[PDB]
Amino acid sequence: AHAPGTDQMFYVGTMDGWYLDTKLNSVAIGAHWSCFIVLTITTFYLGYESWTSRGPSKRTSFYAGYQEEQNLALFVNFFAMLSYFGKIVADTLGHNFGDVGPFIIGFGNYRYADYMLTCPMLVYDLLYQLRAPYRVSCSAIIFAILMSGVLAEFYAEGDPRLRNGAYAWYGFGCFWFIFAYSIVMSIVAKQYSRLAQLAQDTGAEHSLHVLKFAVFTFSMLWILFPLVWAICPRGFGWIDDNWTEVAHCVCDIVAKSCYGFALARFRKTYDEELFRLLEQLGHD
Amino acid sequence: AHAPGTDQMFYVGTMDGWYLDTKLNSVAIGAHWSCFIVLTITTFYLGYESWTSRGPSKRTSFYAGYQEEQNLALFVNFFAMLSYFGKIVADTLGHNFGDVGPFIIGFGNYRYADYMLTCPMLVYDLLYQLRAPYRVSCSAIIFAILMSGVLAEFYAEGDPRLRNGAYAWYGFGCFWFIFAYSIVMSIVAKQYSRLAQLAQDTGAEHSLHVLKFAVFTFSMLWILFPLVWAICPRGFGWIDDNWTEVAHCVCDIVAKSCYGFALARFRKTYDEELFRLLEQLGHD
Amino acid sequence: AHAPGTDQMFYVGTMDGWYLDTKLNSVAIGAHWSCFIVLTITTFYLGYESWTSRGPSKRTSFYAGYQEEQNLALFVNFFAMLSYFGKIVADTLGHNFGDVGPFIIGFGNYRYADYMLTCPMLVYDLLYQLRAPYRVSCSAIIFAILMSGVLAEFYAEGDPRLRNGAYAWYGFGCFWFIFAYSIVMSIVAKQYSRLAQLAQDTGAEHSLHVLKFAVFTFSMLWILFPLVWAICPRGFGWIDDNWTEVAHCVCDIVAKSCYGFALARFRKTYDEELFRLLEQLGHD
Ligand SMILES: CCCCCCCC/C=C/CCCCCCCC(=O)OC[C@H](COP(=O)(O)OCCN)OC(=O)CCCCCCC/C=C/CCCCCCCC
Ligand SMILES: CCCCCCCC/C=C/CCCCCCCC(=O)OC[C@H](COP(=O)(O)OCCN)OC(=O)CCCCCCC/C=C/CCCCCCCC
Ligand SMILES: CCCCCCCC/C=C/CCCCCCCC(=O)OC[C@H](COP(=O)(O)OCCN)OC(=O)CCCCCCC/C=C/CCCCCCCC
Ligand SMILES: *C/C=C(C)/C=C/C=C(C)/C=C/C1=C(C)CCCC1(C)C
Ligand SMILES: *C/C=C(C)/C=C/C=C(C)/C=C/C1=C(C)CCCC1(C)C
Ligand SMILES: *C/C=C(C)/C=C/C=C(C)/C=C/C1=C(C)CCCC1(C)C
Repeated sequence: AHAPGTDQMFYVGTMDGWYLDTKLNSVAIGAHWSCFIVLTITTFYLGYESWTSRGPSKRTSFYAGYQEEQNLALFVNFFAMLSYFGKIVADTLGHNFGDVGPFIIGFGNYRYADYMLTCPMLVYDLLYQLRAPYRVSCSAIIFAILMSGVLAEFYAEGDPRLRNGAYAWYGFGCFWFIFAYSIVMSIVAKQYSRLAQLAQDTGAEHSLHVLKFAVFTFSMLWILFPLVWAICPRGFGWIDDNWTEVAHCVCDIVAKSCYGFALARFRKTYDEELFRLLEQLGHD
Repeated sequence: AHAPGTDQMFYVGTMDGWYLDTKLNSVAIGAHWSCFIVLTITTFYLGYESWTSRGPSKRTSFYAGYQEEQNLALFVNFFAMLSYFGKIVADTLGHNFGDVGPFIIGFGNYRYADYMLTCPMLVYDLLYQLRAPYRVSCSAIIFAILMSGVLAEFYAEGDPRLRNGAYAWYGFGCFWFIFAYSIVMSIVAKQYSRLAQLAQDTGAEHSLHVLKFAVFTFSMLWILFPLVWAICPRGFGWIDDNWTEVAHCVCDIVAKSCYGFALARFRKTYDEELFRLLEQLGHD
Repeated sequence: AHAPGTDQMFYVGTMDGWYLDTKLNSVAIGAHWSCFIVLTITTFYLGYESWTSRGPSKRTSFYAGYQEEQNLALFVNFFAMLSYFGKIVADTLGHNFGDVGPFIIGFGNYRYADYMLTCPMLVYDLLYQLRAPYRVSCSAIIFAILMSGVLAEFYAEGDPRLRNGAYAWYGFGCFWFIFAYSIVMSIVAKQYSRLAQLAQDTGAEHSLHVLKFAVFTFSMLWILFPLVWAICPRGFGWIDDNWTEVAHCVCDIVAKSCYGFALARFRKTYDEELFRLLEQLGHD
């Protein structure tokens, strides 16, 4: 695209950049391959869990087929796998894939466009395990934060005259992220405190450790993405574009595959009394 | 973009127009600033209402955290605020923002693309307060009407050879809007008649006035947008592009901030018997 | 759009191709007109059914207004009608409409972008009539399959250097479609077997034939779209672009209008005992 006063052309948001050669090296391609393999393995594992999912009473046959929120995490990983498959295809074809081509929500050709579909599901899935309030609200504010990140990505890669819009959108997203982070931390802490005080001398002591570790760790590790934005060339630039892909791949692996495996480990050890305590949680 | 037979270039739907200088004057920028400030204030007020929201019985602590439909209106305003923040950013950067750049649903860089996310929520939120039937259907038809408006906006700003497509899409949207308008008016009138005949000699006479005023006024004031389309340069052209932004800002302010404040005023005066009458409404 | 090493320009995903003259003949325009007329007639018929919809007991007045899943099929046809109206407009204006212009989900300017909104609703609506499990999962995997088809359409129409990406995306979609097809066939067969063994000596023998024919026929006829992709120029090329539009129009007519008419025929002959058997289906 052309801009007034400059002879340089900008390929962000155009199909002209879609036909350009790739700018990545072997490290980024290897990171994409590793992330795709991990996501595929986790997707198959969660699908096998969903197929052979007896309930907490181990009596219902297709428990996940009727209570489909249990499949929610699986959905995330599945879509994540899709968002990486195209990257692999681009890496095999050798054409440019970063912030170029059509804008589709749920596809990873833009930096935070793929996260729009999966992150609200991640937040709702995490808040459900404690029967926490304000679940759809957190999902909506996370969707807004990701949209702000996408607009910042658009502003950063275009005309240098409009570079300051990226900082404004980043500040907007960071303000609302700090708000949502504080709300989520408070709600999760309160719900876990009530669950711990409801399960005294019950026998669910072993099954509480996995749930606590999962919810606290994978709710605290959501601050890595703003830090990656800060240290990548969008911010200070302490790392280059090739190591930003590796950081993003590691972040997705930790945030999705490990979280799904932790939920799968928790689901095979809890039973009826912990389930009824969880039901009692979301009523007072 | 290039068109056959003409040397002129069209910037609608391209990133070339994103880098162009802004075409607005001080009046439109002031209108955008006023709308953004009003939406931000209303969003904070509704968020404070949602945090400190005791139920109709004034016993449940996080009532809005579990019955999250009460937060629905808040969501609208929040997203509306986002749709104006970018406008402010453009006004601060001085680049063109109208019908240019990427097409994202929920962002206001296109005329009716931001309304796609929030208007169905507005319609469902308004129909819920009377426990009215046909709620998702009205939301879907409003989404279709907004999509028709977006296509008309695409056709109007492009090649003059294709100008008549805007009129066709406007006629499609107006036909379905007249249908939906009649259906909504009939349903709301019937539901309010039943509510009025259910609350004889109950004491909810004062609390009924606010609900009646809110639902009737903010369901009747939805016809302003087609009239603005008719009088703007898309239609007869009695006003210019700079005064169309002011009209749109006033329309959003009235349709969203006043409606949210009216719901907040209604929610703090109704109590258990009006709530159980509302519950009885949506059963026969 | 420009590509390195070639002087040829590619109009896929650009507004430059939106202003080009149409490439269709009278056959494709007639097919579009016929499909639009059929979809409009079916939409009006289903809307009249929804308005005058007494329940299975023939006592509830606005049964479809409160149980709105019954309107789901109607929604599909309505949106399908929208996706064809624009085509008609293009055919009346004479400008190019295939894989050009803005990318909007739910609009038919791209080959499988309109199906994204309606196909998951079709799958959920079909699985609900048997109270089958795994309804949202099938809808999500169908959405992913349609996204893969859209990416294949993008790769096929662009630079010949990137032609092999279309085959990769087609293989991805076909793999997941075979998986989903097998799952849906197994679930539907099991649910219908249980329904048949629950209705012995009941009198619902006549009302079972319509439901069986509808579900089996319109779940089996979903394999036509991959075959059309195989035989069109995207694959072997046994037919041209003008006869691909006719095949797609016939496929939409059969998959949507006939299915909606079959559901309308089934709904006016079943009564309370079949409804309670259907309720008992989705519990064990
Ligand atoms: C502006 C964006 C804001 C986004 C806010 C929301 C973010 C995403 C929220 C995800 C919501 C959860 C999706 C899945 C819900 C599934 C609920 C469910 O199946 O529970 C079971 C429940 C009841 O059980 P029965 O079937 O009766 O079984 C009884 C016999 N044992 O089943 C149902 O009734 C299902 C009815 C449909 C529920 C609504 C599903 C809507 C899904 C929308 C898409 C979800 C992802 C959206 C992502 C948004 C990205 C922009
Ligand atoms: C093609 C587009 C058509 C659009 C049609 C729909 C337009 C938007 C409709 C908005 C639907 C309402 C969204 C919010 C629903 C929230 C429901 C809810 O929370 O009610 C509470 C309810 C039950 O209460 P419990 O949590 O058990 O508490 C018991 C202890 N007291 O909670 C739930 O079960 C929530 C389950 C998830 C509900 C589904 C939410 C899906 C939201 C989808 C996005 C909504 C906006 C979509 C905009 C569309 C723009 C294209
Ligand atoms: C990533 C994409 C994955 C897509 C996965 C989902 C695909 C689409 C699934 C469609 C879900 C069904 C949509 C319609 C649900 C309507 C449910 C309903 O109305 O049931 C009635 C039910 C209960 O009855 P009452 O009103 O109490 O009446 C009592 C007095 N008799 O009413 C409700 O509570 C409605 C609450 C809202 C339900 C949630 C609706 C959300 C709709 C989201 C959009 C649906 C299409 C999405 C298409 C996706 C394309 C990307
Ligand atoms: C699987 C992916 C996950 C959990 C992604 C989470 C992403 C975020 C929390 C992103 C946050 C952002 C901001 C707070 C500011 C603006 C830019 C973002 C998108 C990096
Ligand atoms: C907060 C915004 C609201 C309530 C917007 C409402 C908008 C409409 C009712 C728009 C209607 C249109 C038509 C009926 C015809 C075609 C164009 C539109 C988009 C102006
Ligand atoms: C009303 C429209 C319907 C029911 C459409 C159904 C479409 C499909 C089942 C499409 C499937 C595809 C594949 C399996 C592979 C890749 C390309 C598609 C989109 C043709």
